[PDB]
Amino acid sequence: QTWPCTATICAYLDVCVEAGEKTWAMEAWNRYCTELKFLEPGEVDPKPISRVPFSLTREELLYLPKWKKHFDHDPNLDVMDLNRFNRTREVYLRMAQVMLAG
Amino acid sequence: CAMLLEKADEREVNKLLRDASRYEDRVDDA
Amino acid sequence: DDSDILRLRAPLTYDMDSTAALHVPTHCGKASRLAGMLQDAGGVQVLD
Amino acid sequence: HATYGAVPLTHSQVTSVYATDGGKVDELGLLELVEERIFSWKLNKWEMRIPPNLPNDQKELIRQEQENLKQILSEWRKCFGALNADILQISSLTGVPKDVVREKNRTWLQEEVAKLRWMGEVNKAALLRDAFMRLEAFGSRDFMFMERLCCIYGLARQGTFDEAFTNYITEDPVTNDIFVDERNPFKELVAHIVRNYSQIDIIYDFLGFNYSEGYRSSLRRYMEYLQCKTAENVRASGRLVTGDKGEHNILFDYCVSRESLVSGDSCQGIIDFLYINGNDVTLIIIASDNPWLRNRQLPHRRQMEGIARRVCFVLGIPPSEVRIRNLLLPPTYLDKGSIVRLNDIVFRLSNEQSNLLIPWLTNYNKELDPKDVDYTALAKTTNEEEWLTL
Amino acid sequence: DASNNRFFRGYYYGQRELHQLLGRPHSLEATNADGSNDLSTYEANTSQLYKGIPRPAITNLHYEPAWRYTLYQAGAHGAQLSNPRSPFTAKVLGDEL
Amino acid sequence: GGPGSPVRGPRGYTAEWRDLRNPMRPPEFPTPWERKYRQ
Amino acid sequence: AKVYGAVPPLGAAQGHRLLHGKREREGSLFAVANDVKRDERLLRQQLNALLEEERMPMQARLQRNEAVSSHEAVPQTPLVDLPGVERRRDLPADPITRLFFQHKGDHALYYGTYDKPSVQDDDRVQIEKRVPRRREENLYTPIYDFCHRIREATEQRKRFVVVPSTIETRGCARVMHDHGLVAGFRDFHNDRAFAVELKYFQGDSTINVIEPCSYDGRTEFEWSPKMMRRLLNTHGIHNRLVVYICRTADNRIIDHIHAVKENIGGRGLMMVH
Repeated sequence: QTWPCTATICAYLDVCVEAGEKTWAMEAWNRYCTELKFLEPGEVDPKPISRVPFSLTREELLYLPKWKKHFDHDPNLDVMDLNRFNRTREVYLRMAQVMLAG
Repeated sequence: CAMLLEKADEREVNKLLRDASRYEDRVDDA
Repeated sequence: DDSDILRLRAPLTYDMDSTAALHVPTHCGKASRLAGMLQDAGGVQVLD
Repeated sequence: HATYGAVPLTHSQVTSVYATDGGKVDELGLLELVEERIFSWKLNKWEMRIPPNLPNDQKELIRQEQENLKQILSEWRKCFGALNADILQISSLTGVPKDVVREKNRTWLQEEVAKLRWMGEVNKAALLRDAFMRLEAFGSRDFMFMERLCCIYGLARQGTFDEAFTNYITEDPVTNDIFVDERNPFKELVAHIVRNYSQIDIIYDFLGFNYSEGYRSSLRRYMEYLQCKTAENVRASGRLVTGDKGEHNILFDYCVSRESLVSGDSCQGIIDFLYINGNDVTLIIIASDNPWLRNRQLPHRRQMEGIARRVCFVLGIPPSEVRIRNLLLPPTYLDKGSIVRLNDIVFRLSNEQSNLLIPWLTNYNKELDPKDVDYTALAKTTNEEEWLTL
Repeated sequence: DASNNRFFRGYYYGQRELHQLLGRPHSLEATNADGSNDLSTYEANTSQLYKGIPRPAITNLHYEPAWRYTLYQAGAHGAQLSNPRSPFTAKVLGDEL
Repeated sequence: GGPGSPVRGPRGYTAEWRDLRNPMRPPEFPTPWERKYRQ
Repeated sequence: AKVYGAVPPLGAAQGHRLLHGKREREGSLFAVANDVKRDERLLRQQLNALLEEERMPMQARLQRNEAVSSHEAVPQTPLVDLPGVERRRDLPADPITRLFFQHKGDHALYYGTYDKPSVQDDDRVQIEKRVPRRREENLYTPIYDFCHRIREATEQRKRFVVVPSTIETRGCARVMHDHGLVAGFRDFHNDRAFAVELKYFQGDSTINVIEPCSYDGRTEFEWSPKMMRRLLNTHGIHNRLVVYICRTADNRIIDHIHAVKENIGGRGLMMVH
C-alpha cells in the first residue's frame, strides 16, 4: 500500500513500454496518476516542503498507546513532497509511448 | 396491505400500515 | 346499541377482527417450538 | 490530491468556485453517477486528502469530518450494492428491463408470483417476493436524498477531492474502445447544488455534519432568515434583533448552553434563545449531550413565573395574556419534527408561506435515531432528594 | 504493552508510578486492568483519535481483498514434483515413467 | 490458535441479509435431511 | 415401492462426472496445476468449516437457531417505546430492617470511591481501610481481609458479614455464590462495604478453608492456563471440588473452571472450599 511518487510511476512506465504491455500502464494510470496536473502561470513553481516532520507534545508522548507513537520511516508520509517538483510531463510522455506500443 | 396505482403512496401507506400492525402485535403479545 | 353486543359473542374470525384464536396451552408449550416443527415438515406450502 | 496551496473551503467560496449556469441536470442521474465513481474508489483514494499547511488542531478537526464522510459514504456503498443486487435479481427472474423495476406496483407482483408458482418453480417465487418487498421500502432513487447530497457537498467543502472524479481511462460496449473520460460529474453536481439549494450549509449543519461547534450558529442564521422574511423591518444590534414596528418581534441570542452549562455556576434554566412574538414568549433550548445534565436544563416553573412577570414589567405587555413556552431541540442534529414545530409554532407560518420560503423541507426526511429518542423525557426528582441528584 | 502482556500490568511498581505521573486516580484493586479507577482530566477532555500519527495505509489490506496476492505458485520455486501422486505429476511424467 | 495467538480483527440492508431465510418457508433444493439430525 | 423424502423420482437428468465422462480436456501444465491447487484448498476450506461447526459452543448454536427463527424479509426499524422501560431496576431491599440502605443507581453522581467514600448509611458504623503501621509489615489488600472477615465470621457462626467492597471482592462473592459456598450477597452501592450471607450445613460451615493468594499488594501472582488446568486434575479424575478465583485481562472475575474452558490465564485472588 505504498503510494508511488511521480518518479516511481515514471520507472514503472518505462518497464511497461519496454515490455509493450498496455494493460499494466492502464491500471497503473487509473489508480495513481490521474489527478496529476501541469504547471500554469497561477501555479507556484517548485512547491516548498510542507511536512512538519513528526514529533510528540508531552501529552501525546505520555497519554497515547504504544503504536500511535511508532514512527517507522513510511514512504507515504512524504509522497506529497517527493512530487513537489512537477515531473508530470514525463508521465504523460511515457503514457503516450505505451498507448503507441500497445 | 393496501394495493394502489401509485408507487410513492403505496410505499408510505404500506410502511405506515406495517408499523401499525407491529404495534398491535405487541399488544397481542402482551 | 344491542346488535353490537350481539356481535361480540360470535367466535373470532380473521376476516372481522384480524386476530387468531388464543388457545392457551398449545401456545404455552409450543410457541417457541414452532419454527422447528415447521422446518421439520419441510416448510409451509404456499398454495392459491 | 492535496497539494501546497490547498484550502478548506467555506460556503461562500464554494459558491464562488463552482458557479456555472446550465439548465438540464438530473439530480437522480448525476447523484448516482458520482456515487458510482466513489464506490469505484479503493481505500487509498482517501489517503492524501488533508490540506498540507494548517495548525494541528484544525487538522485534527478536518481528519475527523473526513473520516466521518468516508465512513458514511461506505456505509451507504454496501447498502446500495445490496439494493442493486436485488434489482438485478428481479430483472433476471421476471425478464423485465432493469430500468422499470423500481416503479412496479404490488398488483404486478401478485400476478408475476402467480405465474412463477404456476410454472412450478417455488424457490424463485419466494426469492422474487423477498427482493420486491425490501426493494419497496429502500428502492426509491431518492431514498436518502438529503444526507447523500450533503455528503457530496461535504466533499466539495473540503476542496481536495475535486479532480478525483475525472480523467479515467475507460472501455465501452462491444465497441470496447479505450478512451479517456474528460467529463467531471462532480463539478456538475456541485454547481447544481449551489445554484438550487441556497441554504444548504444550514442543512449540512442540521444533519450534524459540523462535529465542532455544530448546528447552533446555523440555527440562528436560519431563525434570523425566517424572521427577516416574516417581518418588514429588522435591526440587528449585536446579539439582539428587533422590529421597527412598535409591535413586539424580538430575537435574543442569550448564551451558548453547551459550555455555559458545564463551565460555571451550576444552574437549572440555562437556555439558548429567547423569542418574543407579541403576547407569546418562547425559550428555545438545545439539549445537552450529558443525559445527566439535561434533567436540569429546561427552566423550573418558578423561573417561568419570573420571566413572565419580568417581561410584563419591561415590555408593558398585559399579565392577563402572556403565554410563555419551552422548545427543546435534539442535541447533535435536527429532525423533521423539531423543524416543523419551530416553523409552525414559534414563528407562525401557514403551510403555503413556509413551502414558499423553505422549499427543501419536503425532501428533508431526517428523524430521531433510536439512541437519541429519549432526550425529551426527563427524570422526575423529589424535593427531599435534592442533595443526591442534580 | 499492558493489554497483551501480563508483566506490564503489575501494579505496585510500574503502573503506580505511571498513574501518579499522568494524574489518574488509582488503587490496589481497581476497575481498569491497570492500576486505575478512572481516566485523568486530560484524557477525558481530549479526543486522541486522530492525534499522534496518521493511519498506516497497509490497514486497507484488511478491508479490501484486491490486495491479497501471492506473486508465485506453490512449487514454482522448483519443487513442483514433490507430490508423487498428484495429477500434475502424472501429467508431467506420463505413465511409463 | 487460542487467546495467545495474534489478533484477527473485525441504515438499509446488507448482502448478508438476503442469503438468510426463515425456517418457516420451504428452502432451496429439498435435500432429504434426517429429522433427528436437524433436531 | 413408495419413496419419501426423495422429491421427484429418478431426480432430473443428472449423470455423474465419471459415468457421463466427456473427453478429458488437455490443459497446459498451467491449467492442471491451478485446478489441483484451487480444489486442494477448496477441500482445506471445507474441512475448516466442518471443524468450526463441530467446535461451536451451545450458546452460539441457540442464538443462531432463534435468530434465523425470527428473521423477516425486510430489516424493520425499531418501534418507539415509553419514556423508558429499560432502566435497570433497583434490587429490592427493606428500609426498616437493614444492613444498609439500597442506594438508587439514579444517584450515581453522588457516589464516592473505596478510598474517599461519600456520606451514607450514617446509622451504621463505617469499616476502615486496613493499612500497615510500619515497613516490615505486610501490605494488606481488600481481598486479604475480605477472606479473613469471612473466615472469622464462619468460625463464630454468624449469619451476616459486613465486608470491604471493591471490584474483585464482589466479583469473588458472585463466584462463591455461583458455587453455593455462600448463601447470598448484596452490594447496596454503599461505597465502603457490602454484605455477605453465610451458609452452614450439618452444624459446621460450608467453607472448610478460604485463603487469599497473596499476602502483599506488592506481590502479584499470575496463573498460567496449564496451572489452572492442573488443579482440576486429581490423578486422572476431574475435580471441581476446590474453587480458585482470578482476574482476567478483560477485568472479569472468574473461577478457574471457566478460565480453563476459554484457555485464558489470569491473576490469582483466592482459593475456597
